[PDB]
Amino acid sequence: MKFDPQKYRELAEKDFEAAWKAGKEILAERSPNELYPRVGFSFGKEHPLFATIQRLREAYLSIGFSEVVNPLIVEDVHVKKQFGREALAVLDRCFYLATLPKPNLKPISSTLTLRSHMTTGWFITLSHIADKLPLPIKLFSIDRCFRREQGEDATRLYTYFSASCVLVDEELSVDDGKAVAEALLRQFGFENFRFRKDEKRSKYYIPDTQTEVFAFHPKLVGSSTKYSDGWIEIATFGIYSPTALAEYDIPYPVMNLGLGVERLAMILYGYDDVRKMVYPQIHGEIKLSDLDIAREIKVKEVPQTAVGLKIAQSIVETAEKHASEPSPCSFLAFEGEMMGRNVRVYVVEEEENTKLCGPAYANEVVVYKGDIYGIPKTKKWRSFFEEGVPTGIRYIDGFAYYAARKVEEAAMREQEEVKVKARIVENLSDINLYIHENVRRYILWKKGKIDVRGPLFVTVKAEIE
Amino acid sequence: MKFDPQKYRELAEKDFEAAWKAGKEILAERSPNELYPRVGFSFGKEHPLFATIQRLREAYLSIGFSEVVNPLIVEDVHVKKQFGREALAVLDRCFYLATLPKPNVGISAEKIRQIEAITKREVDSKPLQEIFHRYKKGEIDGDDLSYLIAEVLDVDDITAVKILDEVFPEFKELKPISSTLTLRSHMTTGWFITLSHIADKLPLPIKLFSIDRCFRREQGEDATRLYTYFSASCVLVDEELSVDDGKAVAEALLRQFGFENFRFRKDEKRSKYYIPDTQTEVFAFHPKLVGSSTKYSDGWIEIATFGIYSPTALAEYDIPYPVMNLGLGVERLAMILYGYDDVRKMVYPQIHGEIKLSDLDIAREIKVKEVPQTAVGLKIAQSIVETAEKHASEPSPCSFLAFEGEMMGRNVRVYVVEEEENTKLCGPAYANEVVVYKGDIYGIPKTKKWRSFFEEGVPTGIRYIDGFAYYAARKVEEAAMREQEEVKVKARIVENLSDINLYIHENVRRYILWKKGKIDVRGPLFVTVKAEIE
Amino acid sequence: MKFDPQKYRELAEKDFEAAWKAGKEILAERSPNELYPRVGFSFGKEHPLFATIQRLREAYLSIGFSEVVNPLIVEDVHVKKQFGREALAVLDRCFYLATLPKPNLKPISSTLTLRSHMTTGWFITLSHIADKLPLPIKLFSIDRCFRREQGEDATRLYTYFSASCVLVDEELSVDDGKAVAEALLRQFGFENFRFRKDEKRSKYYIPDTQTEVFAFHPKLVGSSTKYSDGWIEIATFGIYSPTALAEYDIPYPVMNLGLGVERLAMILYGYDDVRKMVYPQIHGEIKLSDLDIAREIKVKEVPQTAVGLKIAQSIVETAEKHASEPSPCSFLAFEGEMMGRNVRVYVVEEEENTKLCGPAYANEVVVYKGDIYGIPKTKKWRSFFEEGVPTGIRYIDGFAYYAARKVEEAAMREQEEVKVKARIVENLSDINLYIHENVRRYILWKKGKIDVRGPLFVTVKAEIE
RNA sequence: GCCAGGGUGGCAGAGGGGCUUUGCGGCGGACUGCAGAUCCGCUUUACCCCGGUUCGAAUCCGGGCCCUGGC
Repeated sequence: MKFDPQKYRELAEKDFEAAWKAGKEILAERSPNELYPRVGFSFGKEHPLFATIQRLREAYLSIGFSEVVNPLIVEDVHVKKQFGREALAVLDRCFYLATLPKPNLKPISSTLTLRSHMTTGWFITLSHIADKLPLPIKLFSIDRCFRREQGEDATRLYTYFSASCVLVDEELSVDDGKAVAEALLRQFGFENFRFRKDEKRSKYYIPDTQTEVFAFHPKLVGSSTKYSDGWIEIATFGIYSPTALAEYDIPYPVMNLGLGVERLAMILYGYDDVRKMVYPQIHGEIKLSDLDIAREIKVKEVPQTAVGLKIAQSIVETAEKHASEPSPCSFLAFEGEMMGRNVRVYVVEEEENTKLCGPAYANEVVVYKGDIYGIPKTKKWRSFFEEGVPTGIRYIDGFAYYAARKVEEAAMREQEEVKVKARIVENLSDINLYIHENVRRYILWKKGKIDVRGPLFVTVKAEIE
Repeated sequence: MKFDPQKYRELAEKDFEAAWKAGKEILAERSPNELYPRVGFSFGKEHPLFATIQRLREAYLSIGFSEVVNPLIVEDVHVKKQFGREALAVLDRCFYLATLPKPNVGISAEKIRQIEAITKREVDSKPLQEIFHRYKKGEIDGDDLSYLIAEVLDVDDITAVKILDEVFPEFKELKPISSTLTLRSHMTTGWFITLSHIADKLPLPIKLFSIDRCFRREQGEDATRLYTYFSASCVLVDEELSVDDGKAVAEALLRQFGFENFRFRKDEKRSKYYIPDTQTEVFAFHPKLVGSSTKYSDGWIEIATFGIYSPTALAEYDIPYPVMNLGLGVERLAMILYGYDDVRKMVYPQIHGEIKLSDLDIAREIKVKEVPQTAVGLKIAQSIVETAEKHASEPSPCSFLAFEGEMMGRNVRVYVVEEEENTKLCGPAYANEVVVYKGDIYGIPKTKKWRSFFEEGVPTGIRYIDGFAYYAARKVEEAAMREQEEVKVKARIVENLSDINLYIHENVRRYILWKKGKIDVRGPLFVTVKAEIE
Repeated sequence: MKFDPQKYRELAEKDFEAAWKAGKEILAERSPNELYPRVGFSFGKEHPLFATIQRLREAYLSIGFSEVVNPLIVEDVHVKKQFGREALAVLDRCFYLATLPKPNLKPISSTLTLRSHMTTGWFITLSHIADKLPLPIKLFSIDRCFRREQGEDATRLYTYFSASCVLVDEELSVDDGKAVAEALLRQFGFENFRFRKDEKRSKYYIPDTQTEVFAFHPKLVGSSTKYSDGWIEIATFGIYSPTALAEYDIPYPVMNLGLGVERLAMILYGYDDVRKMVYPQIHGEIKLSDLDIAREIKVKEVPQTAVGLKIAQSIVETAEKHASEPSPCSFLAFEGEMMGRNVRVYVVEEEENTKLCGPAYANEVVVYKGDIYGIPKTKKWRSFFEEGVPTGIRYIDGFAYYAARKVEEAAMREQEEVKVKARIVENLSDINLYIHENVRRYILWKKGKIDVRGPLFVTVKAEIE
């Protein structure tokens, strides 16, 4: 609450310590569902694929390449100009575009295709500048490509991102490609590199320049994979063939290096399955932290008056010191007024030979590894309390709040007495607690469990006058 | 090299394979020092501290706080308006700003000055008692290129610097004089000031942050603490606030840095600028810390602290609303994120001897000293290695024509030979390769004995004969200039890189020494090359 | 509200158009203060100084320099080692550190100082590596420095940021410094550069290498300053003198370039005064957009029942079609029930020879240039309505809501009739609208004005039974 | 912060009022040697800082730091 500086100013002139202690007066008195962890801030989380793409942009810029957007939709003649004879074979892996013929049904294929690698687009782009800009020209682009690889999914996806670059200069060799790979890859934590000639020898690359790049990453040593030794194939490059360059009037050699983004991201963020990584929602990988679930556990009925609160608070108070006493037995917890009349609240047990409260009255609700537990703070359960996240709500706590608001309803109901007792807890409900239907569906989906049980056996009585 | 597009188009349209194969002509033939890993690209690295700060900026922004710059230099009265009597304990941990006073070329040093022969060094000029009085008025540092360059003649500080020393030992006396100005020991000292100008003129709630420097002495040591540090701080101003707002903020912030669980305890200090019982310490759990050798084996560490400003203190600046303040020590977070155990090594690696090159870096630094300056010379070298590889077992004596051709318009024939008898053309270590492994440079042969090195280190791709061959070719190449006719160069026992025509820049050599690394490049090369140039 | 897919599924199988139109049923019915622009999202805004610092880090990394942290607190002997004789003069501009002597008051100066430029720290840092790392060594650091320049503030501040770098190599010249400046500055939009020898010729730089850099920025041409021609002094560099390098055992020349951050930021974000830029709160530069202020304008009393709303809504409805009718005159606006009994709401005027509503009943509240206006939608005021931000709340709108909640209070009060009328509007209050005390203090501070006036003259009567 | 043993050259490790180890390492040179060695020459006379004792202290005494077996 807002306060007056003068008061505290002079009030502190008289007695500092008193002024200081007086300060608690400005603090807000929070009710159940407004207490941590039930209250919190949220924020967006980025996706591993796009984070990686952004890291790659930075890395290329770090070594001098300028960004470009290459043609994505292209006439199949371009693949013909680039692969030569081997072109028919290549086009098999591509997708062609088809359009519905404007009915004055059946789509009609055109001669347009989606690029299968960035290269199809690089030649077009280079044709307009390779002879008009100072050398060397260093361009890069991280964008989508489409491929019909076998037409499966267990091995590959239809669309993927290629983090690609081209280097145009008068004198080039396979060494420029090795230098670029190391400089790019070192920025991602790779420490050692090995290169081997790629057996396929594609016709758009000068014979024997097509190289496969292997890099070593410590993060992968001891990995539950064949990448256990730390090495993995991560990119490929080659020097474009004059046969292809010539079909675009490019007169200089061109070093092209391409790296598959999905694989890098998997390594950086620890994924084993590409699809689980880029499409987690679609592949049931949703996930909430224990702290998240704990925040969703709320008190259903809460006292609506400042009086109600201090009542539930008192109910709890006396049960924390007389849950032992033999029954029958009775105690007065609260005495005062609300809504216009005084009231007396009693914590009791009518049954013979037993204790006031059940042995589980002090059990606390705590989340651990996706499960919700109702347990006692015993050495037996320590690990749950220290590594999970306790709600700070006990069995009585949840009940008292219900009790209070219940007499509070009697007061406004014109009654004069109310009976509210609790016996055996079987779920969150029995303890005046709930979670939104979506979180419940979540926990089932994740095959989690809710174990909130126990002998509460606690009764409260009150008489309003 | 460049090529002709039209030519390639027309040859490719008819005979594709021929054109494709011919493409190799446009590639560059690289000399030894132009080959990977000897050539490379570089890039700058980020310092862990500043990296963390930028991430913290992004994290505070993502949760709705706006950036601010708070006062850093402040009168110590603010620590008093904020702590009350406890202030003295605080100020004893702070630094005060002291400054140097101006010297007096009068009164103090003039009654006993004009009572003696002032200056002799002839520069005479009229009494600049004024141009020297203005020094008690308003001056600076570069003002020296004034009362000299445009006074008693003499451009710049040629005689300006020295005229001072041997004429007025008065400047050499000066001693700094403290003031009441202090350097904030935590962001809080400055938040109050900043908040006094807006807590009541901006829409509530007000969410501001600042990640900046603070200063705080500690036992006068470095291994016990640092004099300056960064605090990633924030303030929340609203009508209703409780410790829960501090918790919610700590979690929303820390969760973005990989922490997953939090615990809060009351701070025994119970500092006066905070409402009693609100000063909380925050402990967080981070995976990277579990199983760690550190004192945080279980993954828990105290990462921040927060509280709610005492209305007693808010009043001193006329702030009418409660405010929550959370501070995070940046250095510690950086250590966790980038894996460091010692603050000092983390932020001051260069000064604390923590410099490092990777094996790959060292390999790149191993170059070939002597290299043929001719395209034919390179061919000559290539052929030497070639014939040396073909007839390395031929019993002694023996001889082989390695290369026959023209160089400088003077026919040449180079031979690989072995004079001595009872041995072979090439020594046993002729095919040894130079490889960098765990900081050392080794001259070794590919033997099951050294798999580890060739597999986990970085091969330079250069062998004893390769290095020697380049040396030789350059030699004959030189003779072919001295108008010579017969050249002979030999290699016997190898002691170091030098004996292989290999070298490393002097800084790299020192790095290796400093890191207690070694260079073991030895072995029996015993290879000879003879040339006849006409 | 949550709905059932099956219903809409089959319901759409019967008649799509009907299903579609039925969709409006799931939308939320928003009450006054929950309507745009009264509801919104916020987000953090970064400060120009720190944004610039971050752009500078990127720019240095873009050209190959690695980040470093240099010593900030230093023994004054280092300035002595670096400036030689000219050192006494330099120390005058520095700050020394003093500590309170632990009383078993008066601070005692030590021999420690704060660096006045990054250079004081570079030498220390370079001493440990210039002879142990491959050349060239390219380091940079953007951090704080302290200076007692004249001891004023109208010209300079005590602390500032230096965006600095060093380049260590065997062969260097003043040309390396020019190359670095252009590469760094081009990334900030500067297009042309001129260099002139700095007259001061500091002793830590090789004589005649200390250079001043001038750069041209189009953003500054036509600027209300002498920077009108587009040029401005933006940085300085030089090659460290062997005299100084030698005191640290550094055997190679070193190119050092430093650029003052505050000036760059001012240019990038358009500021004329350094202090107004880095300390806007302290120099009264707080600022809220019109849209922000509009959002803070809320309806004080709002009908608490769905019935109350449709009532206020109806009051408004009939006044929009009978504000003309001559008075005395009366109309029935609503008839139905709430809280347990039927009610009839009347919009009327008892006075003779006049109109039902005042001529200002339809005036709208709109914010423009920091001022709040109550005006009619007339060609005369068009520019205000098209360039400012209207609240969407008119004079009647604000009143009706009050009327409604007022009968709503009579219903629960057991009454049977209520009189609520409005005459002359003099402020936001008279129209059932308010703004939080801090926004009001804001508007006064910014010397803004509130002009909400006019003849409302509208009366409402109702009788609950 | 309270008990105790101590702080030596690049690394290692003896010793103990002035002369004084030593080993590794390293650097320069020599060697008819076909494998990772041989011989000669080599330092910055090394023992934290402030006082005290003394003709003289690294070695004796007091204090300030720094490492360790301890609460």
